[PDB]
Amino acid sequence: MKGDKDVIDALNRLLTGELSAMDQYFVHAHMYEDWGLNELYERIAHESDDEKGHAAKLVQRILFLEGVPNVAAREALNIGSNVEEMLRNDLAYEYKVADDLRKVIALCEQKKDYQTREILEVLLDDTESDHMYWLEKQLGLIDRIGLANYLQTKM
Amino acid sequence: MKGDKDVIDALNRLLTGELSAMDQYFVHAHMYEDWGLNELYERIAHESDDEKGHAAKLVQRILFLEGVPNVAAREALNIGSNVEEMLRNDLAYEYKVADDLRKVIALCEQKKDYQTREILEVLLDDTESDHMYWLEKQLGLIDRIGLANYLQTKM
Amino acid sequence: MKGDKDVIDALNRLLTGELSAMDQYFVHAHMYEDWGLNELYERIAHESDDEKGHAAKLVQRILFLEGVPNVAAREALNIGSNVEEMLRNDLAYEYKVADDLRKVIALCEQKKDYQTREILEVLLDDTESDHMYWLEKQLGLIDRIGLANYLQTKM
Amino acid sequence: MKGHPKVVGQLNRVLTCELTAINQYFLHARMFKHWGLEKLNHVEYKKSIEDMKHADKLIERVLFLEGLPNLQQLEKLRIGEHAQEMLDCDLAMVQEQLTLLRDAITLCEAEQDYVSRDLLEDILEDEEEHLDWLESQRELIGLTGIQNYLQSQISES
Amino acid sequence: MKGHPKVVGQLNRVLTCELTAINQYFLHARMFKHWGLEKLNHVEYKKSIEDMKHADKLIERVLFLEGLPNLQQLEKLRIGEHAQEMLDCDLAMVQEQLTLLRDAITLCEAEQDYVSRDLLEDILEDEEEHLDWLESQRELIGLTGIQNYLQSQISES
Amino acid sequence: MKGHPKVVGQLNRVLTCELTAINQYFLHARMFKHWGLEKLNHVEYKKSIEDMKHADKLIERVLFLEGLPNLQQLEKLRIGEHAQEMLDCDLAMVQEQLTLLRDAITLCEAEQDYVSRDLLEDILEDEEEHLDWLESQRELIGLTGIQNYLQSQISES
Amino acid sequence: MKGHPKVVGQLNRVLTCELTAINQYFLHARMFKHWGLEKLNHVEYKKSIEDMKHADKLIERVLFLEGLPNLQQLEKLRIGEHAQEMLDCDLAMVQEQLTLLRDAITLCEAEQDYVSRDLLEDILEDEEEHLDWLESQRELIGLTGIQNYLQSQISES
Ligand code: HEM
Ligand code: HEM
Ligand code: NA
Ligand code: NA
Repeated sequence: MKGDKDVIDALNRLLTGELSAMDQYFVHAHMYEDWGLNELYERIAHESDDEKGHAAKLVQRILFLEGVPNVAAREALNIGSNVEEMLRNDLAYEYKVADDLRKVIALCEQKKDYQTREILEVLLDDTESDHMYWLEKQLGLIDRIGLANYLQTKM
Repeated sequence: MKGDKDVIDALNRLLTGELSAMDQYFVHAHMYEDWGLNELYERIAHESDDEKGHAAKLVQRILFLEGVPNVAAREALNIGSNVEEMLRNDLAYEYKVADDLRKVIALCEQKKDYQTREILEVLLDDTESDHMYWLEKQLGLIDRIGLANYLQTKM
Repeated sequence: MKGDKDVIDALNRLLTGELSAMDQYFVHAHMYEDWGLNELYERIAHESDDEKGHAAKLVQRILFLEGVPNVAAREALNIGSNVEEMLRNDLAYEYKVADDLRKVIALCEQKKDYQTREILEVLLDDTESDHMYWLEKQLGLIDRIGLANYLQTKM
Repeated sequence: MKGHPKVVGQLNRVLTCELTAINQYFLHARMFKHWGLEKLNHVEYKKSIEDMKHADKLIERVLFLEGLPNLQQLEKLRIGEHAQEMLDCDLAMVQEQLTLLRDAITLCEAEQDYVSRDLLEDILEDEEEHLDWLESQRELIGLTGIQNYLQSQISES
Repeated sequence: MKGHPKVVGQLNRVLTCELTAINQYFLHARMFKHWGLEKLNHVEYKKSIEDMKHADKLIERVLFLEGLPNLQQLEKLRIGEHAQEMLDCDLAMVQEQLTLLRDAITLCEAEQDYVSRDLLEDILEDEEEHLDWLESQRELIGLTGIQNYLQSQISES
Repeated sequence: MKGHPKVVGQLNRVLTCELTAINQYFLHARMFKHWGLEKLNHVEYKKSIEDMKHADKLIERVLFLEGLPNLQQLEKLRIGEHAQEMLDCDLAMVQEQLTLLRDAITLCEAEQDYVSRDLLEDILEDEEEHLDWLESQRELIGLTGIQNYLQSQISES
Repeated sequence: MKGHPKVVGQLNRVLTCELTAINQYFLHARMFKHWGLEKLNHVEYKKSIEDMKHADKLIERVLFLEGLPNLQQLEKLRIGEHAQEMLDCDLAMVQEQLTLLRDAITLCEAEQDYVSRDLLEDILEDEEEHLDWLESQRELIGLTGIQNYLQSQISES
């Protein structure tokens, strides 16, 4: 079908976001593995895979709506140097993705594009209930047990 | 260990190449799926996954060599508009990756970095014996049976 | 039991028809196999086997009705030279068999020979719903995709 | 639960259109079977079964909302003569029915009928997956030709 | 095979009536489900599925006979308000449809269309088994009363 | 994630009402068990378990939104003396709670809280399936009588 | 069986306290889950399930004794802000509830209500096993420190 032009633009911005998330989670997972923190490596790598799944869904939706997916553009990556910084950068970036997803869900509701709305609602449900919540839990655990105890659990 | 500075630069250029390959194969697989050509979609998606595996190996090697992986930079993507053009763009880009891999293998041999040499030799073996060969076979089949017969086999 | 004389004559004519069908389907299946068209070979060979089953049922019915089955007589076979001609000859001959079966079913109804009626009704159901329909579908497919595409599916 | 009259009217209209879709899809599936195009048969039959489930859900929702399901009315059927025409008729009907579903979802939201809206959103995602499939088939006919495309439908699997 | 025009007309009329039966049986099954009478739901639903198979066979036969299946027309639906009225409407429709089937079988025999006749005889035996079931239900309502009869339909098995 | 204060207030009010529902449904299930009506026991118990899951999800959502779940407050319980009165009290509570859920879904949409809205829509579909069941039970009591209806609840399966 | 009014009053008071325990334990379990302390989640959740079974048994006993279970009243909840405070609040509630259970067992013995006493003795052994667990947790916090203790609760098994 012929999708709304604004809906395709917003879907393409969400795609740029998901692809940047994939890159950041990829390099962070491998920085965790380089440090022997295999549990964080595995968690962040699976989150990069989920970002790849979200990007696949967005690309499929943009192509179905007869748009041109933009997989070339990338947002600036915020790579941390230590575990707390990388977790806080992942959290900042999940917050930005959730905000942008909410804006696009509102737009899809105004533009009557309900099916894009539920695709983005599944994406927002993953962003909130899968990894924003996990990151907040991790930062709270660092606050409770300390960073050295927290990192000991991640090996 | 502390890797050679030139070897890390060359590994980072190979990483940029693998990441651009991933993006191009991703958008091409989804353009194939949008057209009902599910066999090409699946093949090109698995090749994007193999590019992700190669990029993971390169990032792990750059981090082990105490370098900073550059997952932010991306080369220009050459997206085709029809099946033959996308196959020819994938072939051109595999050729470029193989050339650049050979240059870096020569450099790793000069710099005594033998282990990077075998990592890149596995990458070059995949690039040649997994998808450059497949793309040449596909273009030869298009030449033999025609494009309409070739695309009929890809559904 | 002692069957009606006209019913046995009509059953014997149906037997001649089924035996000629068997011969024609046999030589056509083997002409299809000689040409590498194994799907037509297998289909037409199974239809020759079904004709043998029909002839067995007719012979059993003629013997039960205290008649003498005539397995010596044979109708003229119409052997085609190319695939379309053999399919059209099989269709012409199925049409003739169905017409003759309808005449004999009417006769069995007039002669109160109800059980011969249901034997011939099963035969007519096979003739129509098993291979006349298949032949009409095949000729329509030749008309839709062309003969070279149709024969490609039959290998 | 006593539902809004406007929501019940919209559900009854979506039901009329789902029943028309069932009939058209089954006629087309059996026209495809009659031509030996078995994979097209299978697709159109499973699509008619799917619109069958949709009509079932709409009837159950109209009954729960203390309305009267209207299974008597049907829309005009667009029956094609050949494969391309049948696929275009199916496309046109899916597009009309998607417009209808979007209007009904808007009205269900305006009336705070949120489970009616969830129902209609499932019907929308299904109808729009079939829209995707029909557009894929049209692109495949444009790519491989109609004779090559129809040859791929001879075998059901 | 080119079929007789009269036989194709009779098959199309039996098809109209089978489609009307599908619609009426499904509406009645879902009205029964809405009232919690689950075993009546199950019976009416499997009967609508059965008339669904019958309509499928009639469409395939009309197509094989090089006719045009008429899925557009439907007869008037008799939708009851309560269980007894719905069962009586189902009974009336089965009886009308059996008369129609007998006329069509007579005509199919007169035209030596014997596989059409076999098809219609299967439809006749099925419709007349459902006639038997409906008469059984009426006798059971007369025997145990409507309140006891409806209590036996609460649980589907 | 810091949620909107209005959305957290609405979720806390839906939570109060879900907890009241848990208590009323369990008291009614055990009053039914005490009378030997085992299938009514089973239904009311699984419904109390379901509202238990709903309250769990609302507590988790209020906690994720950095709010304080209010498990201390409960609404007034409507406990019936006999089966019909208990079913009517359950009906009244489901209807009030559905009105509340619709208001909360409207507010969640106005605040772009879309996962809160998805949560509340699942609770809405569940509560409105139980509304359907209660209306079915009332129709069954009207159809078969209260003595026949209660006889059907003696055995749990 | 018509039970003693004093025994039914004591059972209703133990029921109020068991319901308050259910609510407090579930809020604490979900506060623990929200912090990623999964093994503490699991313990507090199974304890809330256990007090759930206790409340079920008390409701069934009050109903058998021809009394009216009071599920409407709840006691004040002690909800802590951090793990140690939550464990201390749980401890205080277990201790109060054990004192209550002992008074009720004494009264049940004085009234020759021996199956009420057996019920309350099962509740007493369960509550006092959880008292043992809470005291173990406090000793473990004193032994390994709060940061080491909380680190042991991250993984549920
Ligand atoms: C031309 C008209 C129709 C035809 C030929 C038809 C045919 C069929 C067939 C063959 C089945 C599968 C039966 C089985 O294998 O057990 C089916 C399923 C079903 N039909 Fe229809 N049908 C028609 C119209 C309708 C209508 C109008 C409704 C409802 C308003 C309906 C409701 C259903 C349902 C609920 C199912 C079950 C779904 C399933 O198979 O899993 N059908 N239909
Ligand atoms: C009068 C108060 C309550 C009673 C008597 C009660 C009783 C029960 C019982 C007997 C079970 C099944 C236990 C088992 O067989 O393993 C259960 C399950 C459960 N309860 Fe409650 N409960 C009450 C309140 C609550 C509340 C307020 C919540 C949450 C806020 C809750 C959450 C749950 C959950 C999540 C389950 C698991 C669902 C399942 O059984 O599959 N309960 N309850
Ligand atoms: Na071809
Ligand atoms: Na009774």
